[PDB]
Amino acid sequence: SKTNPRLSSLIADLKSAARSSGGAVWGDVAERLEKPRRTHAEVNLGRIERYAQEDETVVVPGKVLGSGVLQKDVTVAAVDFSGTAETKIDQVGEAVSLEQAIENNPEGSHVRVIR
Amino acid sequence: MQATIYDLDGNTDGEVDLPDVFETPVRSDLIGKAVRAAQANRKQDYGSDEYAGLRTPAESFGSGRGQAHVPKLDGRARRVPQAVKGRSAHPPKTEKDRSLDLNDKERQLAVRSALAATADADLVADRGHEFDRDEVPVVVSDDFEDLVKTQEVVSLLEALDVHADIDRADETKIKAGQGSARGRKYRRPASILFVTSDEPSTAARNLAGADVATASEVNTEDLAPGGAPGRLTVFTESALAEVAER
Amino acid sequence: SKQPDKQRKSQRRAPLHERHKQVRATLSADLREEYGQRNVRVNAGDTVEVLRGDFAGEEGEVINVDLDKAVIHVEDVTLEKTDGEEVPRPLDTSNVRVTDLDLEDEKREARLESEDDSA
Amino acid sequence: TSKKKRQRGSRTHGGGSHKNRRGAGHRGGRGDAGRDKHEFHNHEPLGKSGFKRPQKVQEEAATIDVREIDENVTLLAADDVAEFRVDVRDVVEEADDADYVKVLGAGQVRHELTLIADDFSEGAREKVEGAGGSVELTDLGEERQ
RNA sequence: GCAUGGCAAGUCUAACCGGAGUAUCCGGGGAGGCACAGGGAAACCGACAUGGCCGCAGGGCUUGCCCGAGGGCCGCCGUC
RNA sequence: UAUGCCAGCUGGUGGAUUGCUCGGCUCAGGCGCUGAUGAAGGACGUGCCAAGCUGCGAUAAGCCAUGGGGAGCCGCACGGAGGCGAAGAACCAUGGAUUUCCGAAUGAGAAUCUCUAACAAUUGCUUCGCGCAAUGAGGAACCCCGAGAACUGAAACAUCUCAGUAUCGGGAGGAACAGAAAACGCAAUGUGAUGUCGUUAGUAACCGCGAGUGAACGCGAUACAGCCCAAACCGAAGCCCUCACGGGCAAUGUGGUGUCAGGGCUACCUCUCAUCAGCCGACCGUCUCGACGAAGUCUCUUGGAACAGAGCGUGAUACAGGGUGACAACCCCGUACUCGAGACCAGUACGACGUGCGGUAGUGCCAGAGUAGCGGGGGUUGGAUAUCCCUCGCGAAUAACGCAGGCAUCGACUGCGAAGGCUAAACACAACCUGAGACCGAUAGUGAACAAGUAGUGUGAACGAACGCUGCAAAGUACCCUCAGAAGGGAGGCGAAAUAGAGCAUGAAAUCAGUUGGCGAUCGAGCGACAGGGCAUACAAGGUCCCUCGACGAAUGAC
Ligand SMILES: [Cl-]
Ligand SMILES: [Cl-]
Ligand SMILES: [Cl-]
Ligand SMILES: [Mg+2]
Ligand SMILES: [Mg+2]
Ligand SMILES: [Mg+2]
Ligand SMILES: [Mg+2]
Ligand SMILES: [Mg+2]
Ligand SMILES: [Mg+2]
Ligand SMILES: [Mg+2]
Ligand SMILES: [Mg+2]
Ligand SMILES: [Mg+2]
Ligand SMILES: [Mg+2]
Ligand SMILES: [Mg+2]
Ligand code: NA
Ligand code: NA
Ligand code: NA
Ligand code: NA
Ligand code: NA
Ligand code: NA
Ligand code: NA
Ligand code: NA
Ligand code: NA
Ligand code: NA
Ligand code: NA
Ligand code: NA
Ligand code: NA
Ligand code: NA
Ligand code: NA
Ligand code: NA
Ligand code: NA
Ligand SMILES: [Sr+2]
Ligand SMILES: [Sr+2]
Ligand SMILES: [Sr+2]
Ligand SMILES: [Sr+2]
Ligand SMILES: [Sr+2]
Ligand SMILES: [Sr+2]
Ligand SMILES: [Sr+2]
Ligand SMILES: [Sr+2]
Ligand SMILES: [Sr+2]
Ligand SMILES: [Sr+2]
Ligand SMILES: [Sr+2]
Ligand SMILES: [Sr+2]
Ligand SMILES: [Sr+2]
Ligand SMILES: [Sr+2]
Ligand SMILES: [Sr+2]
Ligand SMILES: [Sr+2]
Ligand SMILES: [Sr+2]
Ligand SMILES: [Sr+2]
Repeated sequence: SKTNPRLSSLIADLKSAARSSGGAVWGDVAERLEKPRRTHAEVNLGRIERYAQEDETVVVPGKVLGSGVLQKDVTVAAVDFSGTAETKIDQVGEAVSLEQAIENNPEGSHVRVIR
Repeated sequence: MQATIYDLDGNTDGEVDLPDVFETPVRSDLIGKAVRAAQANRKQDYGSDEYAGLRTPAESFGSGRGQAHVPKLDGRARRVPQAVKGRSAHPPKTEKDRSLDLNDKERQLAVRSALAATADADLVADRGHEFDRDEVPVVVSDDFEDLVKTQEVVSLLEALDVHADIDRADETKIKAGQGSARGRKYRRPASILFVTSDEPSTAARNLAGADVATASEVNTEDLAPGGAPGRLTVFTESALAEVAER
Repeated sequence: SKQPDKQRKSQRRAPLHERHKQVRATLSADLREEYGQRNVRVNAGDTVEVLRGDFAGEEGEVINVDLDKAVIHVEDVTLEKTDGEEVPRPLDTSNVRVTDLDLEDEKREARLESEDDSA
Repeated sequence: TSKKKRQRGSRTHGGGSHKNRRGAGHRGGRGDAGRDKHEFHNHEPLGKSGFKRPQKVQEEAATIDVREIDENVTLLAADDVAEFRVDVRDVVEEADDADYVKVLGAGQVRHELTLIADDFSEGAREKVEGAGGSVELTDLGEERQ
């Protein structure tokens, strides 16, 4: 019973890709977004910096926040980013929406889930 | 994108950049919340007299006369809720907070979202508005503000293939129910919203279902009456630009 | 005000000098032109034509104007009682139209002809 | 549909026997009644403890960890860039309604810093110096002896 | 507590002020609250932006082997 | 088949339901004192006919003036008779006249009346005479000063709580009260009268340290405003009444000076725009009231009626709301725009008149006593050693002094001058006015939409209901028959409708009369559910059902 029409479409699209492409993450991420908001990911940059690696798309089944320092050149894909988060990330790498990520990689390969 | 500007004759007269806000993703849930809050906030506190039914020394006779232990006075039952003329058990209360809070950010996002729904012809038509135009919203030269006669605004609207919506709002409904006994006998479709910049259009305001506003304070209800996004709007050159920074 | 109860109330309880406005009727095309008004207060001298009831179409002289009940009696606009007698059927002025004025009073005529004021 | 909206027809509205929901007896007394007898469970124990010094003899220090400072060096461009030199007092919020500014040593210091504050913790120095940095005690900070 | 929604190392304004379409609403107002460090009666002192091993989901590969967020068991740090 | 059971039909009874709203309820804004010049309230009168209500007062539903208003009128209340109005009535606004008796009630007395000139009583002034004046009582609450419970909570109960609440006594106003530091004490090189609002905070503090009780400084706001005496130094230079004459007050001190930016005095500098007093006197804004005010009453059809449907047309700075025989911007009132008046803001702001700010040096001249402070006993408070107050007792200094900064003493430091006084604005309430509503809609909402604090109950304090709806128009039923009959009935007349004919829109159930179907005087009781038969059934809104045979044919399964 989500209220946000966008989050609702993201979830549908996330299932379409998982069911049609060679992806298990998208459907996986879709299941987590269906869960209650309080369980969704709330991650600061300090965590991405510690477990992410270049050329491996970071996937956050939630929202990315601006605390800490990110240096690695990574493409972070999240449901949403705070203003500061999307700023810091774009400096040393790139911030992308799950909607974009799903389009540039329906198979959902070479990707690491972070929360 | 770009928006076509029109002169009082209804002829194209250049064009301008449609500001970025009109690109804000449409959020009907946020808009609904904002409208719900403005509507609640103007409701008046009410409630029954707190001593209603309590002005009586009525007492129960207790056991003995084969009667239910109900407070009585002059052989009449009183005070208690099951008694005719007795107090109301859980009536409307004046102390109740009938207002709804709304974070400024969340509210502002709703305005922007409502503004954006205004630029989507399909939505505007889904909302119900009648018109034979493709581009929306309708942008007009600031000279629109200098207009005075209502009919002169009619001519412009007809020249803009947008007057059909006023024909739609030219039907009042006599509501079912007792609202009538309280001064709410009629209701009518919402038509065109005119957003000017200096003062609301006195010339357009009396149009059936028409609403007038100023870019600096046009609100969610203006853009989405009833919380339904996509109102057929007509901005003013300057209004369009001033609205960009809301 | 906007509340129906107050509106009807202010109308039913209006003092006598404010009831004249409750006996006003629209003027014919000529008269409107002649005095620059759309309507006037029906006097017991005027001639009027019925435009709505069961007597729509008939014209006649106003024989009486009752401010208390805000109604008028027009010659020949009557009902036949059981005994056979003929009595007037009261009319609401908003269903009537003045086609000839009784200006036997300087003040009324003066009032009618003035511009800043209407009769 | 809410739970409330489903109670009509139930008679007891979830209370169990209709003899249950009456006065305060159903709660074992009003408010914190019985906190030492029938309802002693999970209650703070009875008794006095310690004391309080007068509020106007109490000092409220404004603290900050090197971690916060260090992570925002570049962003704090509006603050000295030497061989960075930062006066913590110009960084800490609530540093007005406080008697002094103290730098704490939580986290790392990946830069060489010259910090100015009314006081530092042992670990605050060790780290700041360890990264080729210095620590400068303010005039007010001259209250250590 | 929970479900939903905004914003996020921040978040929210309260009274109240200006505007206006004048109880709605648009703008302003961060006083102050809670969160961002704890421990100790107090004086007072003041912490893991990760060091080890397991391992779910997921990802990778040459299809058992790697990487393994969250989680689990430890270390270690602040203070009494 | 009697008595009778079940269901329905026609007609009652009843007043549910639906629809309607002249009354409520609540919120918001404005406004706000009355009275011996006899109020508020009550009594009794007052009309052509007049019981109730409303009004009024022996000039009695009214008298006079000015302005508005207008051809009608004689209240609620639609009668009969009669009258008034162009000599401009009615009606409305403002002002005036009249205004019985009781009532604070005041010459004395009294259940609204009586007896023989009256501020009764208490005061001030005093011409010592009631000569001039004051007080008294009322008001919805709000406000200030006093008196002050218990039920209750603590699961008992005593401190504590409920609560300084309920209730009582006294008193003011339109608002009260407070208020220009012997303050604060983010301790400072800092703030700077007082309310109030938000917060500080359920923090500090209290407490069978239980239950519970509970601030402040500060900060953000609102609104802002600061002054006057006593004394020193002067010493009649003064005040009050009276037109005047004149009188009274006043050396036990009127008046000048002065008031912590301390003052005074002596000697000087400079200067006043401070303050205080008086004069003048708004803009704007808000509230209310008022004037003006656009455009269809066109065609056809239906209808008793067009405000309906279809067709044609129009205004809009006016498409709020209401009325009008049905859904009305354009028929009527209004509504937008514009304009006018009153009230409040406010005798305020501004302006102007006068006064004269401030500074140096010297001077132990002045600066509020049962006080400050301490002790005994009480209450109260968050006030804990450190709240505020009452009571008994004791009791100081004199600015070179004194008080405060949350235990006491002493020093230091910082703050501040008590024991005299005044003070606008910002805030409380809702009687009164206006506006408003996701409030109620006649067993609701006020107790009260109606005769409502009515009828009625009680010796009294006090208690206290119920009652809304004919119709478009009264056209509110003529004539005739019947009858003891203005009854009722019959026939008849009106209207779209009398199954709209008077508690007269609709008209449920319980239930009653008549009657239809089914059952019924040899038979048994949770009144039915499910099956299956009888009998009964206008249409509409359901259209299926039966028998031969054949096809299919699960579990089961023969003669
Ligand atoms: Cl994190
Ligand atoms: Cl402490
Ligand atoms: Cl301060
Ligand atoms: Mg009631
Ligand atoms: Mg209904
Ligand atoms: Mg004229
Ligand atoms: Mg007497
Ligand atoms: Mg007890
Ligand atoms: Mg007490
Ligand atoms: Mg106990
Ligand atoms: Mg208390
Ligand atoms: Mg304090
Ligand atoms: Mg009632
Ligand atoms: Mg009836
Ligand atoms: Na009562
Ligand atoms: Na409320
Ligand atoms: Na119960
Ligand atoms: Na803040
Ligand atoms: Na008033
Ligand atoms: Na009478
Ligand atoms: Na009088
Ligand atoms: Na007197
Ligand atoms: Na005397
Ligand atoms: Na108890
Ligand atoms: Na007991
Ligand atoms: Na106690
Ligand atoms: Na401060
Ligand atoms: Na009419
Ligand atoms: Na004492
Ligand atoms: Na002090
Ligand atoms: Na009733
Ligand atoms: Sr007994
Ligand atoms: Sr009348
Ligand atoms: Sr009448
Ligand atoms: Sr329960
Ligand atoms: Sr009870
Ligand atoms: Sr309990
Ligand atoms: Sr115990
Ligand atoms: Sr702050
Ligand atoms: Sr905010
Ligand atoms: Sr871990
Ligand atoms: Sr001030
Ligand atoms: Sr003094
Ligand atoms: Sr001390
Ligand atoms: Sr009744
Ligand atoms: Sr009431
Ligand atoms: Sr008795
Ligand atoms: Sr008949
Ligand atoms: Sr077979």
